[PDB]
Amino acid sequence: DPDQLYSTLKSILQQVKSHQSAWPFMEPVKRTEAPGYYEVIRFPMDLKTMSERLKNRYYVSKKLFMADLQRVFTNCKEYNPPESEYYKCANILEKFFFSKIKEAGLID
Ligand SMILES: CC(=O)Nc1ccc2c(C)cc(=O)n(C)c2c1
Repeated sequence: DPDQLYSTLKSILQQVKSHQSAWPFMEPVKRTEAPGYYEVIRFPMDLKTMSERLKNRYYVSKKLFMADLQRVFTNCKEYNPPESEYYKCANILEKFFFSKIKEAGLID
């Protein structure tokens, strides 16, 4: 039951991470890549941090997992213009994310 949730979330997270549009979101944004990012974005989130959180048994609920992954997308859209490649990646990966949640039957 806890380990079923873990398995499902691990599968979903791995699939999201393998996706071609995930490349902007794999690790914390580097100051070198985005100087002043960390003055703007108060709650940074990325897929590596999520992987660690998962391994650390933080995601005891679907809600917690969804909030972290959604934050990845909302940070991107707050920071970047709509026609930037980063914003485009976010919406493509978000579509994929939601298909994977639905496919899994993942529910509260
Ligand atoms: C690996 C990589 O190029 N990551 C980057 C670099 C720059 C940005 C910038 C500039 C914005 C942003 O939202 N993300 C997610 C980035 C990710």
